[PDB]
Amino acid sequence: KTVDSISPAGLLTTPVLTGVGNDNRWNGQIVGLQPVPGGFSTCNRHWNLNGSTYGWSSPRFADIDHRRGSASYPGNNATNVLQFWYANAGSAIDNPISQVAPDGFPDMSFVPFNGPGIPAAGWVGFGAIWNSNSGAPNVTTVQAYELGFATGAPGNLQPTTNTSGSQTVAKSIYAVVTGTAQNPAGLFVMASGVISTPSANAITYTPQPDRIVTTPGTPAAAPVGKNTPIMFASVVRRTGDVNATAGSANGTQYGTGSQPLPVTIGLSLNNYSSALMPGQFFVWQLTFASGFMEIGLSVDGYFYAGTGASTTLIDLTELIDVRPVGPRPSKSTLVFNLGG
Amino acid sequence: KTVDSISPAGLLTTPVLTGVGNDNRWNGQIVGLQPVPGGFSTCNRHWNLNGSTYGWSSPRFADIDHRRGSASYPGNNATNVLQFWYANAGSAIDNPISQVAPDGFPDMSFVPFNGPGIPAAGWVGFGAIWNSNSGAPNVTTVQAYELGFATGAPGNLQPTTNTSGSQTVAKSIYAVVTGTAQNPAGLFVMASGVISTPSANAITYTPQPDRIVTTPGTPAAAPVGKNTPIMFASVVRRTGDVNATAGSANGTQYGTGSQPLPVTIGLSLNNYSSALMPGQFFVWQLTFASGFMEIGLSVDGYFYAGTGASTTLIDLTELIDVRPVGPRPSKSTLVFNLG
Repeated sequence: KTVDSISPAGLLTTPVLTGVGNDNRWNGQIVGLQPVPGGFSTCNRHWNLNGSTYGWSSPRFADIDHRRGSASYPGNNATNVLQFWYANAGSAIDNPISQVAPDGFPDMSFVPFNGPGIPAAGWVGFGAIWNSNSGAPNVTTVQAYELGFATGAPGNLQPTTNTSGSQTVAKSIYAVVTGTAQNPAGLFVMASGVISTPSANAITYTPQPDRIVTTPGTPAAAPVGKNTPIMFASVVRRTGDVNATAGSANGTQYGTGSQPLPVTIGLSLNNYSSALMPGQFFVWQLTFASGFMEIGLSVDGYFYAGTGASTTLIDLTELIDVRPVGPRPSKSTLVFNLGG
Repeated sequence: KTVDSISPAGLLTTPVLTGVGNDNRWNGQIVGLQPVPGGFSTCNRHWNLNGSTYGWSSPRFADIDHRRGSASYPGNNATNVLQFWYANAGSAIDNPISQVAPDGFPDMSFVPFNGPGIPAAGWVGFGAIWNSNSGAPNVTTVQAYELGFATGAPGNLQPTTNTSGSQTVAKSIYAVVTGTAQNPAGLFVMASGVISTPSANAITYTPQPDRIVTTPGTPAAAPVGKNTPIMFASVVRRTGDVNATAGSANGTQYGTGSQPLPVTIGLSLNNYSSALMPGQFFVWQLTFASGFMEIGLSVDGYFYAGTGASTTLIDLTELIDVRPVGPRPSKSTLVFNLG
């Protein structure tokens, strides 16, 4: 009957920002929005307004499991080494969405480090290596592993930007008493991750806009007018300091994803090809305790705020309620009557 | 709309059963419902019709962290041992809900084991040890640890049924070449969990109703008439076999939880004290490809189905849509028209 479509209004409600709500990279609670000027690209769990995506990783933090790929360890002695596993891009047969990666693989560029030094930034997760042919894993290798994308493995390792021509790498950061080198081998890494750090302090918000890998054919965020794109922050645990409660003893680490997961779940099923007229964005109205803000949502899944050329984190501590408004064009500047 | 709170027909819709929507113990898709004859009692992430919880563990799979608790190891040599951590039930000062357990600690009674033989079922997790006083975690000890509740540690370790008068315990299932013995020590365990199985063929759904720990003062699910309580299964990986896929090469392990997590997320905020008159349940109508089954939701937060005295797992593969019905009393028997 009549308009047999759904407006994109009820998926982003009041308790998505001051309560429950998680990111696309870690399953961390959203405490901030931080703008970036210049743009960024994310395509992992980023769903556009149609029923499609450009990437792997169905919206769920379950598991990373890969079966075929080569393993190695350096040194002539098979005692207290760093296990290094590699596969090429396009060998993931088990993933029904995209062949370029196993489901849940982090889309960051590998940093080249060697020796006993803990690497700065990155993506580490707890996991183990398992043999093929009705797999039972080896007992004497369970460790934290840093995964990512490289070129020229296992020799001169360089970070990669584009997924085409790249190869997925997985190097342990801690010592392990056994190292295998069998050609059929795989990984089993939990989906939720932490950030590896040399000492405490606070590196930067991770990722930076330039380190994020993109597949070919990805839509990029661009600042239109005085509006600029935002990125959702979450307080995540680190390896240099396990007790990273949001209090004293330096600023806690912030990890940033692209869009809220509730939005990814509620967008995946429905088609919104006519629900928002291109050239505009759908705008919500956040009301704090001492101000208010307008937040937009385009045809590509990106979120906009009219901060301009500022890189300051905006805290949803005093946020109370949101409210739908409708479509509004991109030439109109979203308001920035904040508490300051 | 400020008073006279709404009926809960919106928290359970059609994509919960055949799409997104996870469990309470594990983060997996709900592949079926299984009826337990006799009843059960889960009080970890359980919220009633009135908004209240009787227990710890806020509804989010984050991580498990503690600061106070002692670590020890057997053997005269500090090489290839099994670490042994314990703390008493009540030292969770940082927990703002209740003191009796740290946040995210599973409600599994401890299965006592000794030696290279891995235990039968349980809750293991990839984790590490860490020391207090601005201390980072130790590099050389990261392993899979099984967690639980014991009595009489570190001597004769016994499984525990009641949460009161107990102590939380954690020990490694594999070998690690180092052990620490400081009095202040703590865990860091990922919140997602798996089940350690020795031979791993068909086995048994975990946890059983005789293995779930309970806080004192819990409400207990009872079969009223022909309606039995049900409990939602999911596919969970095992330590013996990484490929725990729903296909060929052996039947799968079904990990079971009390109520779905979108239901707990939508019901941890709203209050439904006047929405449903007690003594009845809010019944829906699931429509499969060849039949229909009615599922009721009581005031305790439990789910009821009229399957009878059967332990057959009902597969949600052909389920299409869910239409709400509303309030219906406990004397009425739910239908079980199945193909």
